[PDB]
Amino acid sequence: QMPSLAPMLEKVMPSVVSINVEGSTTVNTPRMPRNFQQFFGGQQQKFMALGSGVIIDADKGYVVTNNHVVDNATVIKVQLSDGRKFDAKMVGKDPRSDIALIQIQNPKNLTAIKMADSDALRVGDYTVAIGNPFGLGETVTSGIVSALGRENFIQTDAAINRGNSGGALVNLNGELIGINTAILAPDGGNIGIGFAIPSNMVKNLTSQMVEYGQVKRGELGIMGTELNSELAKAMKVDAQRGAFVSQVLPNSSAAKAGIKAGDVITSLNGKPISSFAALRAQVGTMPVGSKLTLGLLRDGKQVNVNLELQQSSQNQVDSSSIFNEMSNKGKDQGVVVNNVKTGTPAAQIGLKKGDVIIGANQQAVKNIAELRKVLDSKPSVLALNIQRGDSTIYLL
Amino acid sequence: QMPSLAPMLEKVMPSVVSINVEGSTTVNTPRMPRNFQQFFGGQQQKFMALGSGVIIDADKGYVVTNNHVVDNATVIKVQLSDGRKFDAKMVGKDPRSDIALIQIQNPKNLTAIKMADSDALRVGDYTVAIGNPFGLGETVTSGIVSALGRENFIQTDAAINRGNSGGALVNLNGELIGINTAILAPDGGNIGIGFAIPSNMVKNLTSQMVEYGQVKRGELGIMGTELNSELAKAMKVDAQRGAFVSQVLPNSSAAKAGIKAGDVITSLNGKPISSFAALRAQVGTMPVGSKLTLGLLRDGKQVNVNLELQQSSQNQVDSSSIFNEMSNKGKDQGVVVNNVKTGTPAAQIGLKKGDVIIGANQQAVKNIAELRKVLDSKPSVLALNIQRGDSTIYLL
Amino acid sequence: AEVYNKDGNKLDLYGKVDGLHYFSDNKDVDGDQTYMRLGFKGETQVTDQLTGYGQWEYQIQGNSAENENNSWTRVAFAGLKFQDVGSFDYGRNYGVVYDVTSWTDVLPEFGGDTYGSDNFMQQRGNGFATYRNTDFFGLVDGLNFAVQYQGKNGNPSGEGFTSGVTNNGRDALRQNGDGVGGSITYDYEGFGIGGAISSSKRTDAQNTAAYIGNGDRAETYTGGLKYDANNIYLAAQYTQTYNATRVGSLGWANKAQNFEAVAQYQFDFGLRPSLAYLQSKGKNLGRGYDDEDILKYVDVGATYYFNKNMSTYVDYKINLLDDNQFTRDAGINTDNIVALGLVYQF
Repeated sequence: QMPSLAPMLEKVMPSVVSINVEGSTTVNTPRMPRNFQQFFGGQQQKFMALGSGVIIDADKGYVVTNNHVVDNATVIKVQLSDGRKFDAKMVGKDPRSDIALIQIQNPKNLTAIKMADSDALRVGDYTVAIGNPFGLGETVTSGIVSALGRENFIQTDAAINRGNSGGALVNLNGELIGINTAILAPDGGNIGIGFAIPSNMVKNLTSQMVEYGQVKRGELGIMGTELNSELAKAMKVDAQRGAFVSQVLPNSSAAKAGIKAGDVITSLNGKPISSFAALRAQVGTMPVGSKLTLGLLRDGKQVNVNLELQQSSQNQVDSSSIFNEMSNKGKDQGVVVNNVKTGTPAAQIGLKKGDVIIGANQQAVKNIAELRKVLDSKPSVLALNIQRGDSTIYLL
Repeated sequence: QMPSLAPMLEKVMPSVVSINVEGSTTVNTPRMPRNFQQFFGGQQQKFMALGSGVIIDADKGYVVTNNHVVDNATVIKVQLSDGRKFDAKMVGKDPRSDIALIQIQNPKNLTAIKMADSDALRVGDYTVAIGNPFGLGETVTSGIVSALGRENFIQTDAAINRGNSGGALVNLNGELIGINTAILAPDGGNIGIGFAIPSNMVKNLTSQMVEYGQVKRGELGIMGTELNSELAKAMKVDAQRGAFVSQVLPNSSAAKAGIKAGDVITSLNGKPISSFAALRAQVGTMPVGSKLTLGLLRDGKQVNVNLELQQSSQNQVDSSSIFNEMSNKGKDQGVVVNNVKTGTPAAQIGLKKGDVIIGANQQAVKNIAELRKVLDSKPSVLALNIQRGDSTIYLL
Repeated sequence: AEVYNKDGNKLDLYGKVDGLHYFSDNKDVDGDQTYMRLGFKGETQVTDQLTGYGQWEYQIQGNSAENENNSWTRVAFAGLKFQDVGSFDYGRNYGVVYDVTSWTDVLPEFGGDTYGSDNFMQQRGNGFATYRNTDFFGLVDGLNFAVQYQGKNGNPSGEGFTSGVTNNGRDALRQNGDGVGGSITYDYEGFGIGGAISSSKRTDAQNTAAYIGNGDRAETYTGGLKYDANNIYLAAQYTQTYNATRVGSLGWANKAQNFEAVAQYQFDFGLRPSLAYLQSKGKNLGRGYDDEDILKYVDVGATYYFNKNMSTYVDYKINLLDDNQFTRDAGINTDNIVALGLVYQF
């Protein structure tokens, strides 16, 4: 009869799930009355998000999805394409790539998609996207590979006018080639065409979340922008062709090793750095503990140093199956906890600002994958062998 | 050589027509001067509309189209794809589905599309839309079946960025699978993807207009909305999870049988009613004279009753081939006329607010299809055997 | 219409032409009343917090022959606004009492005439220095207050006056000594509540035997209420005045009690009918006048909006004042008036 994508879609759909997130966040307190002819310029607020995800491990119930959907989640629900409902928990997330991993709680008879090799993609190749555009459900749209970046973001015309960046990008064989994302951050929604992380990168970032707790991406800990910013002018910067250092992050390697706002990096390991962009991307091709010597500019300053795990990708209330923001520290040198909060449920448990945890409630916790591997097997007695540098206490 | 949709499009185009509507409406009288820095807050006004339609009966010259195009028409013109021009008259319309039927006056050598079976549609299936996007003519665009609702609105990516909801949705065999619509009422234009009524529903709604004068859809005659509305708050509604009754329609079954604004329906024939939506859709799966008992909420009130034909789908100046708003009454119990107007051309003929017409100017008029079947055969002498309940007069 | 918006400066050029006709037994108001208004509002961004502005509005009568020109400046002021602190402006502007009384000045043609222009701090006038605080440093949404000073506007110069002169002097019915006033309004959702007070020194030219209502100072006290939601507009204001309300050409009222109320509805199809009642009751007037109605009428009208730039209206002033000695002496209109207007605006 007539050609159709329905035959492979039937072998694919069981792997695509819907995701309903419920969570809260801090919003500013509304000042009243409200005057709409007056252009001006803390409380938790619940919000609801919804997106798609792809079953990537049928046994473990591992579902890949966008970080812009599950971010700040308190409750994450998943509904299979056959209608069965499950609960899910955060296992990992990485805001850079806008990719996150979750785990269906109590999976039973699941189907996982097969991942194809991103590296074999070519522009005229056919593409099919599957997502939940406006909430009304699971929509599939078709097209082709528009641009192969060459980070290799995949570009495709199988998008959706005014809709939210769905999820799965699949080839004509039903294999996963990329997860569609949203490059319009803290928004969701597209620029006109579609951007996907390639399947090979998805596989890679995803395994890290599993086997470590987070992705090994080191940060230079500087924060800044281009040489056009109001501050590059309001501070008049000499020789403009590089990355403007607006501030050096606290307790960072840039901070520790030496550097101060103003200097404009001009190179990284000999190579020219013409824009924060160039730099932000280059430092992203280097895993923790790496050493990268870069040239700065004040009069003619330059240094060499080693970076540590970034702070963007971190964990929260999913390490201890219970409930309560740690992350990994250097190589397999335990799990270092970061900025504690105000509610202080975890600080209340004797955990400060820089407390490592090499003791797996008794054993070795070189990382959050392991640590969490124990706070899931023996939920009975828990004594966190934490040692924030000196103090080696054992709280419950 | 190379594949192409041109070969089937050539067998399809003769069935697609263009439609030019001319008509008027009531607009408010402009207050002058005009101050664009002052956000404020009867006369007929001519307007022009244009859309596409599909020839569905070559002999009778029956063309299906959107109700948002022909609504309020005074003059409706049709131009075939070969360029022949004709006049058309309203035969039916149904605002819910946004579907309307018209008849080419004096057809000669027409081609009708074959309708395929909507029920056999599947998501990866290929789709082709044909319409008049910006007026500039007849545009065809292609794609696939995105979502099969499952009312079964069909969702497809063969739409158009910023254009008006065209008309025909056809499969790769040139058969009609759906008529594209506009879910952005009293606007036309899409949300980002395309919504079509399925061909099987089109066939069904369309035959009703032919063989009855209108579609048999009973209304519960309540009007209201959700439990979020300003009135659900400004009136503080207890137990919020249902349909808010803002008002009970006059001379209605809800009115007649018993009900008053405020009560929030909680169920319909035992089943839960969590939103006006749910309810508006459920009452739409029930033809006139049906009986549906529903539970209300005031303190704990509930009733049972039978509904009558809705008022949205009605007729006007097309029943009497002449010129001048009736509709059907219950089963084949004549044709009941509704709200007369101000110009009073038909009221001037001895027709009040509730005047039935069982007399076909001599015969049986159980319905508008029949009635109109007579005011078209014998346009000589006309005596309307109308009886508005008691008075059984015979006007000309 | 915004005709300029570039590099942080905006200019809005606006106006209207009101083709207008009065029908009345009173031939002094009867006939062609056509007029136009023109204006500009400009704003310039100084910093992210500080904005400068200016506004000017002018009325030119369109009902005279070409050998004369009847035109005037309604407002003309410059100001500064600071985000979440307040604004200040100086020039010809509205008195702060109008912050409250403006709420009932919404009728198609008539209304807003328990007071007038150049009438102490009650409506438009010269030399207003006005300070305003919106939303209380942005910490109480909807709460606004204002404090205002008016400098003396005295006798004309170059006319042989030996006291009380100012450069921009005028007739005594339009003079004022130094004045101070204040207003507070609060608007929550659709509702509004407000109050205002003004106190102006009266000049020697005003306190002569040629005028009734002699007094050291002119004072006004105003309360107002408003509802504006769901296509319904309701408002009322009550004002008590002392040596402040004009009694036609006679001078001023020793005490007056003014009341205005309006009800309006906006239909979806563009029609906006309006019903209003206004009265001004004067007391202890002098010269044997004793207690008299200065103003009393019911106003019924409607506006039809074709869009935001074109409208037409009819307003019917049913005048409840009776023709008596007092109204004759003061020159107060006691006849009904029907107005018909057609308005283009930009």
